[PDB]
Amino acid sequence: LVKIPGIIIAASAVRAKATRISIQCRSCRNTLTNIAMRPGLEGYALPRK
Amino acid sequence: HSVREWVSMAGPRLEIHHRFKNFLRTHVDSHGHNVFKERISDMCKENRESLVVNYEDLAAREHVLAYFLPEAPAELLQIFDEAALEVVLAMYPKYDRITNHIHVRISHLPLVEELRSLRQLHLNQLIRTSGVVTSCTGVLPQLSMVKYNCNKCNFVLGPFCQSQNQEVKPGSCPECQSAGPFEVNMEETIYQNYQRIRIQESPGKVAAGRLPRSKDAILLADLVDSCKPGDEIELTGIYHNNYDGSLNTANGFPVFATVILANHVAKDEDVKMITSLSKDQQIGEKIFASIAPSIYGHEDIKRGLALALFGGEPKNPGGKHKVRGDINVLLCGDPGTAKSQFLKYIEKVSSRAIFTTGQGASAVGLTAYVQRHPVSREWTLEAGALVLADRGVCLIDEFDKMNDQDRTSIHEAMEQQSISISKAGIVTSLQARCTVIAAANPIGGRYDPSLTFSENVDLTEPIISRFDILCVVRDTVDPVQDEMLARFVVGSHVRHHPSYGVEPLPQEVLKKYIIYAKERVHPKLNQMDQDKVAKMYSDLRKESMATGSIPITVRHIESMIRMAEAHARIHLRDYVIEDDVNMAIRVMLESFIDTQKFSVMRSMRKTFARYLSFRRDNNELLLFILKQLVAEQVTYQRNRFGAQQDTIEVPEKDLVDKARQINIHNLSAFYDSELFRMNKFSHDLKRKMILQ
DNA sequence: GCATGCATGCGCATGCATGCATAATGCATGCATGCGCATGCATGC
Ligand SMILES: Nc1ncnc2c1ncn2[C@@H]1O[C@H](COP(=O)(O)OP(=O)(O)OP(=O)(O)O)[C@@H](O)[C@H]1O
Ligand SMILES: [Mg+2]
Ligand SMILES: [Zn+2]
Ligand SMILES: [Zn+2]
Repeated sequence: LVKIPGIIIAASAVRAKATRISIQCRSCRNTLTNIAMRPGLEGYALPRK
Repeated sequence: HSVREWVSMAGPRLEIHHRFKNFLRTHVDSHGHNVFKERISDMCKENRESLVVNYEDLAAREHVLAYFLPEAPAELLQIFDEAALEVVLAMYPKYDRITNHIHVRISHLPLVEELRSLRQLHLNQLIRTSGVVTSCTGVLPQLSMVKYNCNKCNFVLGPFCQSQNQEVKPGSCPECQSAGPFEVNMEETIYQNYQRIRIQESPGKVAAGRLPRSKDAILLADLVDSCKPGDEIELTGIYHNNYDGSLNTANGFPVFATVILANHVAKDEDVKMITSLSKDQQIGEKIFASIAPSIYGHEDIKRGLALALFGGEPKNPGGKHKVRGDINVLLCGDPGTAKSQFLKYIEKVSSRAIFTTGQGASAVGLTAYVQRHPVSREWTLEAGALVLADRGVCLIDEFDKMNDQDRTSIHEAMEQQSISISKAGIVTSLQARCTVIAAANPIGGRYDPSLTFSENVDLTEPIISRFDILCVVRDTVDPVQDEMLARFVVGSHVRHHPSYGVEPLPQEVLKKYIIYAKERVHPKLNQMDQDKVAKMYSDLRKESMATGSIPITVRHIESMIRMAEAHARIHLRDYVIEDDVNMAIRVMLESFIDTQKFSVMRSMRKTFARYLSFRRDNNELLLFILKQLVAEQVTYQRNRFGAQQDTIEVPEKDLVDKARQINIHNLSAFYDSELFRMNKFSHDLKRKMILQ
């Protein structure tokens, strides 16, 4: 944890980021629900089976 | 076999490790002291991580390691690091808690060729180069001892050492046997300092007809931020190819790109001395004569620049009435008077000074703007030279050539002492507490004594009103002064081929005195004399109105006070006395009178001779009278005869009469003065005459 | 009626056709923007 002063020169637009996702299967239409995403700039890899 | 092949095997590795440990333990200086003892002790006193080794001593003690060093740098450096770590941990046991590794760096070497000669023969070798830094990437966290999290289970894979050549790709998760994917455990990973530098040949060493060439280098761990862009450095490094992506494959010939990996870079009593110098009664004249050693004459300009450098003290009762303490300086001169040399000297001396020119293509602009930097390719807010010089000096050359935007920004920064920006969605106000020194030329190319200062200069009255001190440098043909100036110029040219003040202070001593006076001297006005100031102000305004042009105003008095403070800062006085007030009065009166035209200037100079004669020299005034008479006689001779005569003579009676008019009755000391001999004057009693 | 023959019957091994289980990485494309150039419009004097 750090504390730092500065001056702001650029600010991007407000966008949307997901924290809980749900995915569906092609054939049997089963679902995996309430998968928790990680905070910050981190992605997620879908399962294959 | 190759050197690195023999290095790789374990036997000679352990033998060399033992040899290096013994070299570390047993190495002593020429005087018998243990060098590594004191070195590691002073390293321990500051918890450092790096150790420096000389190639000369290494070759003297153990020759085989020195011989193998150039052609196998990485493994040998690793072995030496292990040996040094073992020895240090033997000396002290706490570093296992503080630092788990210690780097070894080579300091001296037989100098290696420049950037031009590096070719295929130098690959994977140890080299030493010299160059000029042009850019830096900053500080970056590189990986080391990486821990990975499996994405099917949540197992944490063990630490993996990150080599500089290839990325680390874990094979499979030891528990669930999955082939991937994996991500980096941010919390348990260890990180290292990384920086990248571009180096260009020094422009002075490049032969005519070819261009300088550049190369890239990488600094790690303690080497980061050890160089500033624009500096000249020397590196010891490894000329490398074996990094992924060096081979050109997509199109074109099979060309490799080379990179250098560096491991070394080669570029109390003073307070008592300051107090002792302050104890000297003539420190002020020493400081005045200490400015601009290389410029002849213009003593008044140097005296003014002294106050400008030392400065004053801002005052703001509450948050209502702000009064600055920065003394601005303006110079107006005919060509060839060396106005720019003063600015160059001031930039050299000043701790924080910015230089810019109004003609165009300046290295530093005079207006703030937001832009993508051409080099770093980043979106930056570049403020003008005025903002960058906080509590510093800003120098502007070619003051008249400035366009509209520069004039507007300068006016705003001088009158409000802040710069406002509204650009690209950014609205800011920035502080511009800086002292402004400027130089300029007259409108017609030559100063006209029959016109006021404002009529002679392209600038406007509001801009001129801001400056506390105005100096006018007019070129006039004086044979003795021209002879002396030519002598100095020719002497400077001859010296630099490749094959009143008792003593000026040293430049470093002057810098230290300036810093100490600015930090710890705050003169107080608790002993001012308001009666004399009020009477003099009233009389000045009265006679200004009597002449009928350019009346004085209250602002000048403020400048005087500031100058007084500056003088009190010179002697380290904590209180203001009458001497500083009188000197500031003289300076302000000279500046005010010099801006008037001929008749008004003459009348004011004659009437105010009382105040302007404070701490003056009578001999200088007599020399001025003699010069005026000589000039009159020479002008008459040239106009009537059409040519000059071989000798110049003047009766003593006229000089005596004029001295009596200035209330001076004795001139023998003037005859015996050094000023009389310096101008090659002689006095003959056989004819009561003065000859030149 | 007692001695003998024997067609029926049951449980565990191997052989062979079908059937079942597994399972991330590298390369390509369009959007944003710098840098050099020539035309052209508008503004002074
Ligand atoms: N008093 C002096 N002492 C030493 N050198 C001098 C002196 N007066 C003039 N010079 C020399 O005269 C030359 C004129 O160049 P310089 O840049 O100093 O001129 P400048 O006054 O700034 O002129 P400009 O008005 O054209 O900007 C310089 O090389 C400078 O060294
Ligand atoms: Mg100049
Ligand atoms: Zn399914
Ligand atoms: Zn796993």
